[PDB]
Parts: sequence; C-alpha cells; structure tokens
Amino acid sequence: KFARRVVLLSQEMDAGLQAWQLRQQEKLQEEEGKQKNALKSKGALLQN
Amino acid sequence: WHPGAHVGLGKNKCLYALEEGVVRYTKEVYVPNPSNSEAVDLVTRLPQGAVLYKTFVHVVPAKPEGTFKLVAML
Amino acid sequence: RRAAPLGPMPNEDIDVSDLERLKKYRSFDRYRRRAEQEARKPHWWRTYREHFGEESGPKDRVDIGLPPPKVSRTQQLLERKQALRELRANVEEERAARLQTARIPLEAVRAEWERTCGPYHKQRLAEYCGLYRDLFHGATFVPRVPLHVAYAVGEDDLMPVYHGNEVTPTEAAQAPEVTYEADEGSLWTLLLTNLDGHLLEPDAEYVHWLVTNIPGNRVTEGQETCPYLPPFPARGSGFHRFAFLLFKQDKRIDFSGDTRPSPCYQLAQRTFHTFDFYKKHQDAMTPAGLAFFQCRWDDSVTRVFHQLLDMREPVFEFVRPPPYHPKQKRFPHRQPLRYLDRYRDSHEPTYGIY
Amino acid sequence: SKTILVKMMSQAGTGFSFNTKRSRLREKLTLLHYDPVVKKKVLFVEQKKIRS
Amino acid sequence: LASADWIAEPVRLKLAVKHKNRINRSGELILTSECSRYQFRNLADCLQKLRDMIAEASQPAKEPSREDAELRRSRIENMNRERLRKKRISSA
Amino acid sequence: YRSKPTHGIGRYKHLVKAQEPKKKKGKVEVR
Amino acid sequence: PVENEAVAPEFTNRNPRNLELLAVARKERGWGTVWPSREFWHRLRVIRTQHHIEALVEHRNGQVVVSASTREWAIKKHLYSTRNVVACESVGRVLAERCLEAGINFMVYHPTPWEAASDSIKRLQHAMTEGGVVLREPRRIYE
Amino acid sequence: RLQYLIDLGRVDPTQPIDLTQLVNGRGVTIQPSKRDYGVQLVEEGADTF
Amino acid sequence: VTYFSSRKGKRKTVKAVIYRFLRLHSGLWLRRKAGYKKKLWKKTAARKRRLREFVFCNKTQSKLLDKMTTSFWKRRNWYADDPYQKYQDRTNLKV
RNA sequence: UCGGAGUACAAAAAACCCUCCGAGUGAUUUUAAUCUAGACAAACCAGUCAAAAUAACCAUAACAUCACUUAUUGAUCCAAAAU
Ligand SMILES: [K+]
Ligand SMILES: [Mg+2]
Ligand SMILES: [Mg+2]
Ligand SMILES: [Mg+2]
Ligand SMILES: [Mg+2]
Repeated sequence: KFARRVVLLSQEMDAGLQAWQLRQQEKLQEEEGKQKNALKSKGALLQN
Repeated sequence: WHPGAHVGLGKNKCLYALEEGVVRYTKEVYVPNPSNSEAVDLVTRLPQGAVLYKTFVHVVPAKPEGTFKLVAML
Repeated sequence: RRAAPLGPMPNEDIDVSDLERLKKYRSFDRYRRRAEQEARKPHWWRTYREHFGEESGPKDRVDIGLPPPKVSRTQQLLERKQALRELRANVEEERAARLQTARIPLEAVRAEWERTCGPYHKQRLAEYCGLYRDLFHGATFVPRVPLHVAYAVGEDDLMPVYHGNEVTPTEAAQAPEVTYEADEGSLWTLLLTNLDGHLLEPDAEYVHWLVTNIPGNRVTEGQETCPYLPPFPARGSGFHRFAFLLFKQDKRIDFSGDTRPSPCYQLAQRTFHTFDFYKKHQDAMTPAGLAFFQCRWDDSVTRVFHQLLDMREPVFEFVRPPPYHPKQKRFPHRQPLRYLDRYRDSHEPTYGIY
Repeated sequence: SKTILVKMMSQAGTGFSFNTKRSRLREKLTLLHYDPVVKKKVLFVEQKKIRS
Repeated sequence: LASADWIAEPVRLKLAVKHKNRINRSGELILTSECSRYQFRNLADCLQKLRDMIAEASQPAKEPSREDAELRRSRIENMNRERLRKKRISSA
Repeated sequence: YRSKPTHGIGRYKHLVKAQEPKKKKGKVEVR
Repeated sequence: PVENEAVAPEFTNRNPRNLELLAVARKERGWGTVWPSREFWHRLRVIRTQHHIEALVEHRNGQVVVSASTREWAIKKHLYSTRNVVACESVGRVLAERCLEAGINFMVYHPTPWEAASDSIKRLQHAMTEGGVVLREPRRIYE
Repeated sequence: RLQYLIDLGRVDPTQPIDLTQLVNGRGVTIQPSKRDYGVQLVEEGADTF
Repeated sequence: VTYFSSRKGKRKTVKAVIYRFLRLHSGLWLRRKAGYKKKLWKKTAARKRRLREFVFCNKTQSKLLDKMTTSFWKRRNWYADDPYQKYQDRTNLKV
C-alpha cells in the first residue's frame, strides 16, 4: 500500500508540472496569434 | 466606510447593497457636498498639493438587466 | 505588523511643518478641478476604474485610414491670429458683446467644424457606440472625408442622417442619396449594414446596400452589387444601429465574389462579416467616411416581413430575471405571515384526496 | 415646563385621530396632516387633551 | 376578422386599426390568456376580453386618451427628430 | 487597516492646523 | 420548411445604447456622501477657465461623447471674446445642435449652487432648452 | 373524486345523488358534532368532469 | 398542565394558549407582536408597522405549545370564508 | 435600567462594590403615508435598517432637524375613551 502511494504521488506531481508547461506554451502561442490576425496598420504609414 | 457604487446609505449610516453582485473595497478621492458647511470648510483650508482620500464599498453587478426572448412569431 | 507602501503616498510631497507658508485652496471649485485630475491617474492601489470595466485600460489602437492632411502650423498660426485681430478691432462687435446681445452663424460653424475637427469628434462617437468593436474589432479609422446621407420622405422634405441619429423605418423605406466632395480621379465604395438584427447568429450583421466602384461624387453611376432593402428591426428588440461605410480604393477591384441576386430576399444570403470582407480587399480599399443612425420598430416594418421577405413577423419581449428568495426553512422564525406566499407555486387552491 | 398630549380630529369629516405632543403655554394647535382615508392633505385641529 | 359577420362594418375595421398588433399574417385575430389553471376560466377570460374589445370599438364616441411616463419621452424624441426634418431641399 | 500598505491614506488632520475653537470660557486673544 | 423562418429563441443585441434609450439600463445609484451624484446616463460638464469656456457631455464610464468649447478654431473666429456671457450662449447653442446630431436628447446637469445663480450659466441652460436638448433624464423603468 | 366514485361504481348517476348516497359510497365522512353543516362542491376537477 | 384530570382521566388543555395563538395544520403557530397597542404616538412609522404584523414561532416555542394543548386543536378544519384556509398546508418544502 | 470613552491596542463578543462622563427630556417645523424584495442583531421577548410598487405635494417630490444624537424608556392582564 505504501509503494502504490509513492507511485501515485510521484505521477501527480509530474503530471501537474506538465500541465503548467502546456499553459505557458499555450499562452505564448495565443499571443502570436493576435499579432498574426489583425489588419495591416495603414494609419500615418500611408504618407510615410 | 463611505458608500460607493450600487450601495445605499440608511438613516443610521448602515451600508446596504442595491444590486446583486460582488462586494469590492476601494480607496478614492473625497469631494464633499457644497451644502455641507463643515466639510467644505475643511477642504478650503487644505494646501494646494493635498487631496482627501477615503475608503468606499462597491458592488459590481453580476446579473444583467434583462434579456430579449421570443414570445410570439406572427 | 506595519508594511511598506508600494509606491509614493498621495500627500507626502507637501511639508507638514510650516503650514502658514503653503498657500491654501481658498475655493471649492479649485478642489474639484484638482480632485478630478487626481482621480484619473493609474494609482497602485485598487481604484474604481479597475473594477468597473475600463475596457482593458490602455489599448494599442490599430489605425487603418487615410493620413491626416498636411497643414503648416507656422503659416496657420499667423493667419489665425491675423484674422482675429480684424474681428477684435471692430468697435461694433464690442458694442454687442458688452450688452449681451449677439448671435453666431451656427450653419457657418457647422461647415467649419466638419472640415477641422469633425473627423476626430466622429471617431469617439463610433468608439462610444462600439462600431469599431463590431466591425474591425480593435482597429479604428478616422472619418477623414465628410459624408452626407439623406432620405427623401415627402415631396421636398429631407430627413438627414448624422452620426448616432435616430431614423424611423418609414423615412428609410426608399433608398437614400449620398453626397461627398471628391475629384474624378479615384473610386469609392459605399456599404450599409445592420450591425445588430441577425436572427440565427449573434456575431453577424446584415447588408442592406452595397455600391461598388463609384466614379467620384455620382453614386448612381457606380456599379451596383446589393440592392437597397428597408430596415426591418424586430418589434421587441428595438434600436438597431445601421452604419454607412465609405471605402476609398486605388484600382478597379473585382467585387464579383460578393455579388447578390437582383430581387434578393433570402436573409441567409444577406449574412455579412465586415472584418472578413475587409480582410479580402485590405490592400485595395481604405475606410474614409462613416455615418450611422439608430432605428426602432414601426408599422412599416410589418409589410417588409409579409410582402417582401415572405416571413411571419417575430415579436420579442424584454424579460427580467426571476426574483431571488432564500431557502425555505421548516419553522420560519419571526417572519411575517406572507412568508408562505413567496414560495407558493400558484394562487389556485389545490385539494388532495378531497 | 411641561408638554401636553392632544388628540387631533380631521376636519374632512372622516374619523381619523392622531396624537401630538404640544407645549402647555401654547394656544390651540392646528396642523396640516395627511389622512389615508381621503388620500389628500386636510386640515387638522386640536379636539381633546389626553395625557400631560 | 374579415369574415366575422357578427360585428358591424365600422366596428370590424376599428378592431384592425387599434388591435393591428394581434392580427396574424392571414388575418386571424389571436387572443391568449394565462391567468388561471382551469381552462374554463381561461376561456371565460378570453370571451370577456373580446367583449370589451368590441364594446369600446363599437361606440363611435369612445375615444379615450391618457398621459403616461413613456408618452412624455416619446413626444420629446418625436419632437427632436422633427428639428432636423425642417430643412427642405431638392431630394433624390 | 494597519497591516495593509495603504494605511494612513486618509490622513488629513496634519494638513490643516488644529484651529482651536473659541471656547466660551477660554475666549481670549492670546498673542 | 422555410429556410428564411429560422429564428433563435434568444436575441442578443450588442448596441451599447439600446438599454440606455429604453430607460431600462442600470443607473449607478449610491454615493450620497460625495458630490456630484453619479446616478445618470449622460452628464453635462461645464468648465469655466479664465480664458476659455468648455462644455462636455460625459458617460458614466468617464468618456466624453460630444464636446463644444471655445478652444475650437471653428467657434473662435466667430466670437469676440471667449470669456463673456455671450460666449457661454454660443457654447450652449453649438453643443445643443451637436447633441441632436448625436442623438443624445437627455442629460443630467448638477451645477454648483453659486453657479446656478450665475448669469452665464442661467442663460446657458436657456439655450439648451430652446436648443432641443432636455435636462432631467427620464426615470429608470423598474429602478 | 366525484368522477372517481362514479367510474368505480361507488355511486350511480341513474339514481339521484344527495348527501346520504355519498356517505354510503364512502366518499365523504360528516361529523355533525364538530359543527359540520354539510358538503361544499369545489372545482378542482372541473376540466375532466 | 394537567396531564391526568380527576373526572375523566384525559389530558386537559391550557386556555391561555388558545386565546392568543393560532395553529396552522402544518405545525406552524401564529401570534401577534408584543406591544402593538401601547404608546403608539411615541414609536416611529416603521416601528408601528412592524408591531402590527403577524409572526411565526420557532421550533422550541412551537413544540412547547403542542404539549400544552390537547389533540382537539390540531385537527383539520374547513371553515367557511376563512382567511387562513389557504395557509393550512405547506408547499415546495425541500428539507 | 438605558447610552458614550478606557480596561477590551487591529472582525465581533467579553467581567468586577473597576477608572471617568451622561440619560428618565426640551427647542423648532420640514407634522414625517400605505404596502413589500432582501438583511444586520438576537436564548426568548424585544430592537433595528430597506430597494421596487402606490398616494401626497416641484405634477415621473419619503431620512423631520438641533443639543458628544448615541440613551431620553415599561410586557401581559386589566381599566378608561370614539370603535
Ligand atoms: K443581433
Ligand atoms: Mg371530519
Ligand atoms: Mg446573525
Ligand atoms: Mg422608493
Ligand atoms: Mg398575568
């Protein structure tokens, strides 16, 4: 019973760490999506 | 605590929420009512670089005012 | 356990000692001006602007529009002052001004307001009504060119359409006329859309008019793509916003993929996405003008659903959330007799075995 | 100085009486109350002395 | 409504003028009730409501008016839109 | 509150003078 | 059946002014210990600097919708001085026209008590009343 | 309940029905001592009668 | 409370309770606020309204009054034109 | 018996034949309505606030004020008065 608890506790910590890394990549990939989704700013650049 | 947005004020200076939502506490500036002689006198004597700050209690509404539903299609 | 403040305290700049040397306010209208200027600063503590929807605070607005006209400030500064000196020296003006008896040519101010600061004032009107949010999302444009939309109602009466006005559908039954100053060296595109009013999809907008490749001022001579359709707001949900968009295009563009049939009455074919539409032809077109009005329900809407759209008229209603009540206790304590009425299901008495 | 409690009857004919505390040295009091029976403001006059 | 011959011709058209919001596309006047749980009372309410509709429309002299809180702003927003309408220039 | 970093944000009595009220018995031009 | 008859049971209106124009939107009731009261949809803000007169119409979010001030070159070249009683009238008349053009017909003005008796502010509201813009916003329905 | 009694033969509509027939049908029980003055007809089942 | 009477041997009731309480068939008891007729000129408008309202009794008071009265007053009564007739039975009580 | 400050230093509560102030009402008119969501407080009895709605009156008008404003007060039964 003790050994199974060690395996369960070791996997949950490892699985929880993987989830955080996925969110960090997901947050960055979402940021670059907004940059590559808007419109080409004409603004004052038309006369520039 | 002075009342803020969506918060009433009873005759015994108790604060009660007017809308359903989340209670929030905030530090804001104090601009007294001109008809209050004692408060406006305190503001008058302040130096130019100072502003009164007081604490306020707010209630940010959660439920919307209402929604439109199809009642009849003639 | 005292903690250290995260930044400068508000009133720590002034010296507590030597109070008499510091000049006072002496007024109540000075404090209000000072307090309001202090209330708009980004303080490090929790503020009202933080919790009550400041719309993400500072936003990097994307500008997609014609560049502002090149004006020389040095020449403008001298001519503006020179013109004022001529008006200042007039004695008869002083006679009227002192005696509080003078008026101004509001029509003349209207013409000059449009040319000088009209585009900037119209920009915040669209932002306030969220036209940019529902059309270009974060992107915004300055309505540089003036635009005039008017409806022919009577024999000679002319209902105008300004920014954020209100027009009854009866006035808008017929197609309007658009007048704007432009030379015969470029092309323009006119687009009228119903931002809210789509039935199945809430994020889509209908199209009521679309004229393509307009040669200069004459709108009629331009190629027609989508025919005019009178506004048809629902009876329940009122005040739909209809926006006129003017696009300036460099080259003759092939606006054939968006062509609609002539007696187009299928609302599924009127589905439109301005951001998607502007995405395809972003290189050629450029927004230049804007004019939008509010529109509620009237009797003339009914015939549109029946005769024109061949549709049963849908009627909505504003429904409020049901009242909130606490969980019912078996033995209410010091509660009025009406405590039972709150949780009653129906007022019709219901007998059981009897 | 002692005050007097007097009952005031409506002058609108309806039977409506509310008590009011009054100073003893003052003369007969006459007020402008609001009786719900007529749902309108009507004159009220002092009628009887009840409590001192 | 058109073929309902138990009402007079002036009464029939006055119902369409006032109650045009309840008229279906096919000319079918629709009246609905939700008050009581028993359908006998619901039908009785509809009949009494229909009698009142006919009774007030039947009388030519019956033309009551009223003032409401929404009527004030409706008049103001109507008056304000007439300010811009006053210009009279050649149209399209 | 004491422990919060925003403690003492409402302090004002050190901005204005004490302004001793003219007491009925202590009314005197103490110069 | 008819493909054109499909209607969603719930209709979503994205117009921010739809609730405001229907007099069903929430007014920010409360405060009371401060001034001015922030229970409004639109507020008229009149600022009288020693050189110019500025009038603002603000939403409760802090944004300014329509503004008419003597600092504009359009109004400056038609007025003799920007700090007269007549200058306030011109600001009032110009703002009244713009508010009608912007569709704003109701607003709340809370003047300082001494400004309420001032000659310029008294006649400024007269221009607004005759300009078509009506103070005293309508009461909220089911407040 | 009046419809329920008739369907099960507790009372019959061929013969006139009064308070006595209801008691013999065990439909209602009347206690004269407890100031009971009879039976009142309610409209709980008017739709399916 | 006389648990066993000396004449019939049954359980008596306390007449003080019935003269000033009303028992609904759901077990809830009804009573008037104390002091609703004393010194009305002294009390405010809100206070007088609160004292004129009927109120319920909590579990201990309700349980106490059930042991002081006999079983005749707990019966089901069908009065003619009874204002409280619709309050007799509880409804939509999720305990 | 009732209120305020300290003891009880920062949510609430917290004692002594503990240390100090008070209350058992006046002045004035703005004479202060009816009805109901939701809560604070509390052994019980009591005490407090209160949106919406209706009426009153600027014709889309509810906090009586001031005196440290906080305390200025008494349950049934019973008696008297118009009810
Ligand atoms: K929509
Ligand atoms: Mg029985
Ligand atoms: Mg509690
Ligand atoms: Mg109210
Ligand atoms: Mg006794």
